[PDB]
Amino acid sequence: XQFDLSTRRLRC
Amino acid sequence: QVQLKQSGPGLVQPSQSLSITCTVSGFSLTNYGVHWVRQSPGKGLEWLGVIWSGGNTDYNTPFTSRLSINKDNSKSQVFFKMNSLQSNDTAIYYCARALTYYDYEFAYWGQGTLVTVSAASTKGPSVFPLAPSSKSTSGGTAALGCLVKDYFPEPVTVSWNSGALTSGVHTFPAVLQSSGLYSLSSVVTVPSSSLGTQTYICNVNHKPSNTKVDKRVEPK
Amino acid sequence: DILLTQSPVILSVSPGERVSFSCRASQSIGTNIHWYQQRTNGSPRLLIKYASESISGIPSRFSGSGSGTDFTLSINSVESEDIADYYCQQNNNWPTTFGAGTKLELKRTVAAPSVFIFPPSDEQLKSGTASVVCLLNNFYPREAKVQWKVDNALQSGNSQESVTEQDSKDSTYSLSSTLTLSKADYEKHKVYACEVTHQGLSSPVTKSFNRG
Ligand SMILES: *[C@@H]1O[C@H](CO)[C@@H](O)[C@H](O)[C@H]1NC(C)=O
Repeated sequence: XQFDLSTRRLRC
Repeated sequence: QVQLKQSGPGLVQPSQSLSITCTVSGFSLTNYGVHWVRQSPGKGLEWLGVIWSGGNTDYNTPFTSRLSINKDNSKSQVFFKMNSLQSNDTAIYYCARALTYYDYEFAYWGQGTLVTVSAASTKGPSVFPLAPSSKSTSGGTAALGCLVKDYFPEPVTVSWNSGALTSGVHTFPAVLQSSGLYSLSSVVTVPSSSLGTQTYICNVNHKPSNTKVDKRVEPK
Repeated sequence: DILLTQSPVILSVSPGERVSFSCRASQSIGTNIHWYQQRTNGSPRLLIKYASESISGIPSRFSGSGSGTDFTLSINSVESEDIADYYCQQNNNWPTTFGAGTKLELKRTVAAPSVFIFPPSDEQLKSGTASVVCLLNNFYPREAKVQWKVDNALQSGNSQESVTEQDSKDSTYSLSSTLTLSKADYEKHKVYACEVTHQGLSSPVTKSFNRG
């Protein structure tokens, strides 16, 4: 998965 | 209580250096070591290093050559500095404290500092109102918001009525436009009957460019 | 370094149900593992230390177990507030390392979106750019279609979508679709329409306005 710097959440 | 407050987010040019200050309270730097952890889209959570209560430092091996951590015990501040930044160094940087003085279980964290490494320039956002109307009012519920457009880099904080209005608020994740600048909307749903008596203001703060804007949103 | 593998990547459950997170190590690390939670726009929050030891301020529904190379974080009854990512960390070997994380999604009943449309502000038009915003509020599930039509002409490529993370209270999503066009083009057209398709809608919902 890729970490999102904007939401501080994982984006799959 | 125990708190770790970090310095604000900002832009760093390629091959330049990054500086972050971690101010702590609720404990003494003479009693506890402070760790530094970063979180990037590519490598996720990554432990960088630590400055111990005695003054000794340990750096993760791939960072030993370009990392330095210092502190001022009296001022309760810890200083993070990393040289020769490159694009994949774009990440959120945290300072943290463990439960015991020697361990690595991080019970307390700073709020994080989003550091963006790019060659571009910092630009403040323009803020435009998303006015409530009939086209946005159904069943006694009206929707309104703010368009936060054309800024760089992330992040931007949006609040409503100086923090007094939180329920019904949706601040959408920013999207990158073809220009290379970010844009987002923040919306909130409210009773339409309050539109005549209540003032609705979105508080926009783009820290990297020191741009603070309060936008009043009215029906048209 | 010690490689930590978290499985699976995504995890979707329903409220009240029990859920388990897996963290496997490349070699034995005893019980030297810690667990963290990351809510939207938050920093990590220490949930469990040393495989099973509990943490002050952390709800009783969080527990952990395992030793050697196979570890498990559990939530016996999931709440909507539990929507987050979950990371494991080892510290048996230097340097301490983290797993890649597991995303916890919650299921809920279908909710049709409320659809609102916002014409561009006169303030924005003073700049030479027009943004038309279409809001899809509080819906489940995430999948939705937004179609833009300007004077009955299908728009394509000139709009951008953004979806919020799942709401920690009611487990819904909200979506924004922003059609962007020049001030010149915006003034050369009249009807701007946003058509929404969703599972909770028995019929597509169209929100529109006439410029002026
Ligand atoms: C970025 O690129 C460097 C080489 O310049 C590579 O060693 C490293 O793995 C990358 N960093 C991250 C955190 O993605």
